[PDB]
Amino acid sequence: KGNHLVKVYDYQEDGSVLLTCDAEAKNITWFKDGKMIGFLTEDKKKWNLGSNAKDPRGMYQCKGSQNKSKPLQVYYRMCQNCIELNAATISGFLFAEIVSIFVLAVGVYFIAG
Amino acid sequence: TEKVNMMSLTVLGLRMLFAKTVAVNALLTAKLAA
Amino acid sequence: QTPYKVSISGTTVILTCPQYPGSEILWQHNDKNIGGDNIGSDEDHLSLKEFSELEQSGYYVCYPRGSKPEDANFYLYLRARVCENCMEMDVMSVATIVIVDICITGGLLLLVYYWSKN
Amino acid sequence: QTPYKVSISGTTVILTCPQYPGSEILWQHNDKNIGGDEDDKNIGSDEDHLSLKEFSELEQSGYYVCYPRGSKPEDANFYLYLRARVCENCMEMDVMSVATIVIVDICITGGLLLLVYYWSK
Amino acid sequence: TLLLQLTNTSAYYMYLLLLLKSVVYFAIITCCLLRRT
Amino acid sequence: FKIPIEELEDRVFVNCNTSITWVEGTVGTLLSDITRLDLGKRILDPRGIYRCNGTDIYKDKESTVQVHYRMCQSCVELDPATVAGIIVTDVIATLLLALGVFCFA
Amino acid sequence: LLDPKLCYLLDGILFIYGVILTALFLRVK
Amino acid sequence: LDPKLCYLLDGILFIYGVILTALFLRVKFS
Ligand SMILES: CC(C)CCC[C@@H](C)[C@H]1CC[C@H]2[C@@H]3CC=C4C[C@@H](O)CC[C@]4(C)[C@H]3CC[C@]12C
Repeated sequence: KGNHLVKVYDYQEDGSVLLTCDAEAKNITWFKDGKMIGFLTEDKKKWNLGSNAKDPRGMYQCKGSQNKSKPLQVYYRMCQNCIELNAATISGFLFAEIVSIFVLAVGVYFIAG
Repeated sequence: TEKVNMMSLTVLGLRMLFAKTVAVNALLTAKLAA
Repeated sequence: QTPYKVSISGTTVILTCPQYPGSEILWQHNDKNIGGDNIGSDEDHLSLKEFSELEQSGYYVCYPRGSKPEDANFYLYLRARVCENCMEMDVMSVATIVIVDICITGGLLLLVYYWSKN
Repeated sequence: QTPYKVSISGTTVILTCPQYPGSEILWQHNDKNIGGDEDDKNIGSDEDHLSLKEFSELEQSGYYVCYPRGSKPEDANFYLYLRARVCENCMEMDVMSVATIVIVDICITGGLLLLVYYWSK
Repeated sequence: TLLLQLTNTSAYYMYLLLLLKSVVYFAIITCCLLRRT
Repeated sequence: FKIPIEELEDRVFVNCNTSITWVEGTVGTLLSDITRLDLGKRILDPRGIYRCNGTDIYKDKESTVQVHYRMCQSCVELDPATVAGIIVTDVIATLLLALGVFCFA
Repeated sequence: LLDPKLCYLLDGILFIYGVILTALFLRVK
Repeated sequence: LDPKLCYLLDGILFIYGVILTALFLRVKFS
């Protein structure tokens, strides 16, 4: 281990990310972004974050009965806003802009009063 | 996969909205010309 | 202190170790030495070519040469899914394209409206 | 004979078994008592219903079994295997469950349009 | 499939832009109509 | 008896030491080999009340195991932020269209 | 899992409108 | 083989609808 308690649960198909730090004691305090963020009780040991599609980030920390531990700064890039502009997307956007602008301009032209 | 099918519904809603609004604009422009 | 910085552009994953700039530093990926034969190999700069979601993803720790790594500051976890030339639209990009769109629509309609009266 | 029912709404999941309608029923999940502990708000029983809050795919998804007092753990001959991958406020709809609503909206829009068109005449 | 997500999120923003164009056009024409009447 | 619901990479299996009898629900695809059953893919959500006989240590007794699956992939994660705005703006759009029709006449 | 089918849904609806308006035009041309 | 054929077909259909509407509203005015 070498004084690195915080880990991340792996081997999961559910769209959620969790944490895990091992401290054989009671009242194993938790942390997030250095500042105090919570606590821990019996019957559960894993702090939860939610879906990975929201891209969790920031430094995370845990502490048992020992001194200040070291973080597990997590980075995710589940994009989910992923426009691919290679050969058939920039052209489509350009055409949809041009023809819409033209059809708007014709209508504005045909207003004389 | 529960979010891929959500954007595939928002796109349907937006296309529906655009089809309604183009008719709105066409009708109001036809009125304005008269 | 200093977090770990990563920047990705398409299939080119770039990350560096903003911890010890003037030093000599090595690498692992899931407790396996990585670097030197692709894969970028600089004292702090590094490139992941041909990044994959399910085969290059794990604990990126960055130790100086001659120092066993369990005494380092902290680790990184990275589960990036890459594209083939796709763009990540944050809240700024959508806003700027919307603003330029409405500006170019207004400035083009008000031109023909002035032309309608001729 | 005696059936089983299970309803999943969003994240919370509720189970019920009518095997013993005349007696309130204790439960198990891979040989451990889960019915009645006056704590762990994530779970909790009722006269018949048992609710499992924050359901997880990889845990508490096993051989549920409902048994009353005076019943051995192996005395019950009816079991269940459940595997549910649930999320927060998510339901099921296919193409024909959205086609109907889109057609209904189009039809009601056309009906209002014709009602307001004939009204001007 | 990833390709479906890419195409879908490509079309969503384009249709949002078209909707914004339609809204601004409606604003212009309704201003003209109010000026006329 | 606990009937092992064996899981392949993407297929589920029902394993009992004696032929499996289907009573209510989905009969699935019966393997030609005796004492095995392929309900279907893990994503088609099989279900149904089944029945088998005693195992290698516990003969001459019979019980049942209901099987349920909700590994949904046709699911939609909708939020009340966008799905409500869509309805509200559709209502305002059809109101605008109805107002526009009156102007036409 | 749902997108390709919803394509033909809206594509067909507008096609119906186009054909109907074409018939209306051809009855008055 | 149809990721974008959807919207490609839809784009042409909208254009034809708008064009045919433009001619129709003309005749209605007479
Ligand atoms: C984005 C869209 C809605 C912009 C407007 C495009 C359409 C609706 C416009 C552009 C050209 C317009 C036509 C131009 C000329 C005439 C002849 C006039 O005697 C009656 C109105 C009529 C028939 C107009 C109806 C509206 C019209 C068809």
